[PDB]
Amino acid sequence: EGYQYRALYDYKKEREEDIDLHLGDILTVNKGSLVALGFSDGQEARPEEIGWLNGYNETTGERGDFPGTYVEYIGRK
Repeated sequence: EGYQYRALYDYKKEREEDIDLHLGDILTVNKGSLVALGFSDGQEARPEEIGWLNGYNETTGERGDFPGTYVEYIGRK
């Protein structure tokens, strides 16, 4: 069970490793990604506290990095 987020705003990628977010897009992030960043204390539910995340854009079908301040925690699956 990875964590799911939803875009609040459009983000245009910068680095080669980023991805584009469009308003409404749904993304999943693997739990291991957050663990290996030292994120116990439940930051997963407050992504703006994380800075950058890495996951899969369920909507566009791409993978890469994206700002935590652009998304909204919607649960898990």
